Amino acid sequence: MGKKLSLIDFNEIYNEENLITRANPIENHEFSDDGIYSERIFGSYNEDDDDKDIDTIGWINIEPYYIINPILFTIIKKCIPSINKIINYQGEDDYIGLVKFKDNFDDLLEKYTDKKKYQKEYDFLIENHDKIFINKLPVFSHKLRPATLLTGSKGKVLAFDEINNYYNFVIEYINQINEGVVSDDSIDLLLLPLLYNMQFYANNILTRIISEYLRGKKGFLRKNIMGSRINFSARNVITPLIGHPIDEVAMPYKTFAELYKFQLINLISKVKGINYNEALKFWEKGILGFNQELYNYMEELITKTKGGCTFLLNRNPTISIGSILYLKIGLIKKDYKDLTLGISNNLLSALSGDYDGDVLNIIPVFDNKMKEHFSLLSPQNFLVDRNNGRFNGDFDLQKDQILGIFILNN
Amino acid sequence: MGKKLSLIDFNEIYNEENLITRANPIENHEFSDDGIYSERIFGSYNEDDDDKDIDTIGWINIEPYYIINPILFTIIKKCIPSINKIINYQGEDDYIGLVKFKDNFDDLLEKYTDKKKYQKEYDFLIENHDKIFINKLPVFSHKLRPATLLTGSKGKVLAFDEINNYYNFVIEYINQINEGVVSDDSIDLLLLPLLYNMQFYANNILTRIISEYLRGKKGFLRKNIMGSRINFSARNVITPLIGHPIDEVAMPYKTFAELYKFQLINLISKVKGINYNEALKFWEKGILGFNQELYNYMEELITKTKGGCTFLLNRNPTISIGSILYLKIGLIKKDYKDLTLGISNNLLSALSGDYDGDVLNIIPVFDNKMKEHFSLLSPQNFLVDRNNGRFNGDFDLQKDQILGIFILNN
Repeated sequence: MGKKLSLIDFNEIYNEENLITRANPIENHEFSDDGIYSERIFGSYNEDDDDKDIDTIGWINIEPYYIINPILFTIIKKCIPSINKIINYQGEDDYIGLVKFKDNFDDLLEKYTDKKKYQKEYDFLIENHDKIFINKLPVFSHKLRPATLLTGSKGKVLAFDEINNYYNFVIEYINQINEGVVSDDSIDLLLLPLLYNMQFYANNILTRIISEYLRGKKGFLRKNIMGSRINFSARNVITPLIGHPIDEVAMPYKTFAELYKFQLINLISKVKGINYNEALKFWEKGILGFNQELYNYMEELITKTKGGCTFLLNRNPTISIGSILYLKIGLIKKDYKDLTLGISNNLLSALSGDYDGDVLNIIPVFDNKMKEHFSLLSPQNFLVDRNNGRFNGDFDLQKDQILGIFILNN
Repeated sequence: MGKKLSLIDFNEIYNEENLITRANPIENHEFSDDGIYSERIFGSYNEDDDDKDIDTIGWINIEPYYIINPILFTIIKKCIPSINKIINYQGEDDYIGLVKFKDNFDDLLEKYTDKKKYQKEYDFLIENHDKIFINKLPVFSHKLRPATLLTGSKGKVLAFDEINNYYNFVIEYINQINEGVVSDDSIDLLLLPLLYNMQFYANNILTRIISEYLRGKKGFLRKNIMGSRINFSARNVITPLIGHPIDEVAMPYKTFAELYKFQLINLISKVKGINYNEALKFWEKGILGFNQELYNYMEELITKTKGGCTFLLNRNPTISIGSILYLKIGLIKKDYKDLTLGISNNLLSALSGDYDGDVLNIIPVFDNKMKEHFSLLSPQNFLVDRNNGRFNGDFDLQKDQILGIFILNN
């Protein structure tokens, strides 16, 4: 909640064009162009025609009246504990009201504060005095806050989150206040409570957005920091491979098909002169069982692609150099049942994994530029131990390999 | 907030006759008979036809769905921390739903308990199983929640308590769920959001009742304990009176007129055979300045009244026996400017007051029964010291009087 960050002066950024001064949720059986769910300023389902993003932000005007800034409310509350009582209208001045509070705020801040307890807050109030009172409160895009239509016994009804209720309530309260000319002549003293409710609703709007961050905005973003879910990824068991170079590997039929699907569909469309959807039908048929034709397209990709077909192999935990390795797909297996990645025994020591049923993550790299940059993680570059500069025994001959050379030479 | 008192089963008290199912306060330009602001069920103070006191309470039916008891929510929350999460849909049973929570409450309560901390709360929940779930919500009389009449340009202004805005909102949510009989086709239950917000709204309504108790409801009762504001009361400065008995005192013209205003008008109406409104006009003229005629009626009243014309004189602090004394109105002063009570010097010592310009409180007693009962506080009854049974020196001769008797005898 409480964060130290730059504040924004709403009045400068406020745009009169996207101003919601109409509180009506619907107008004459239609979504109001001036309503909260406005296609003109916020956008609609046809968002490509609109060219208006989620960033589109609506505005509401409280002029000629000012409210306490919702973000700055808590610090004022700590400085002035009686803020909740004082704002309501029912020392020298007590419980004067919101409009009266504005006129005497500077004196009141000195009047009811403990300097030692809240000096930093008081200094902040002096620093950002101009931003204490707000004339316009922003409303975020209706695309973020959906209103799903439902059928009702009396009539079709729109279900929507409470945030929309908070916004429309605020606009409803303000709309009547500005209209009255001869009503207001002496009513102005009981008009103040109406403004008070608006301030509380805006505070809940601020609190709800804080909860919105918890509900898959900040939680999802920090979950992404916890674990970014990458497409074009795979998990596979490792099996020993013999007779092929160390960097090259053998990949199962199913593994290659999914990761290089779009590359595979490109070739089938070009070779057979078919639509992309029709090419997908060929790929779907191949997924079910081994067919030589799709294997031929897969074999051509590994054979003829520039830089080869390469990927990154990581064994978690990724705590050591060589945990993630840049490798090449030498062969594609012709057994549908075989679902094990074939790796050289020399790679195993660097990865620190075992052929005990452990699974390694496969992340293919496509761009030739990206392929080159990740080639610094290749096994060939890791033949040199980085601390010593000597050859790394991790990539040296292992148990079975050493014995054969020993019998040969010794 | 830490209060223990008997709970109420709303179904037992539920009355279909006093049922508020209409959220619209006004119907066809008149107060709705079924509305929240209903003259039909609550009444109108002006017309005698209402015959209904504030004790009248309206009723609402929430069936076929139940809400958590508003008073017991905090007690349930301490036992079950997930109550807030569970009721809404977004541990193992996190966010199951209100209806699912209602069915599985016994399982959830056993699941979420503190063995040492919340054993007392758990036992209370066992005691009040029947009162946990609420099917009927009470609505208090519209007479208590005033609507101040004001003119508005858009429309005539309807004034409402902060709670009153919530009341019309609460009724709307349930109204829609019941209208549909077969409409939902079991495909999508959106009733939970409507019920969910309602629980908080009723809870805030309950908190408002706590604030309403703070707003001069129970506090005014405490104001009576702190100081009951007694009408038919007076305050006057004390000046010595000589030549009259200890029990008798001299009362100013204005003091007697106001205190005995209703007694005096009865005599004036009878003697002149005039209406009480016309008799009041004469009383107003006499109060403005001294007139012999009103003094004569007052003089007759003090002479001929049954039990005499008597009052209670208290000097605060009323911490001693004799601080409040039952006294008699012997004479009425004929000087309008003279506003000093004439008391015997012997009374002063018991009262503990002095003739220094301090004021003593006058509480007149009217009923003959009360006069006898309060006569136990008379000076003659207190001539006997209750501690010893001896004569009370407070009522004896004082400094100036002792000197004369001493010169006489010694």
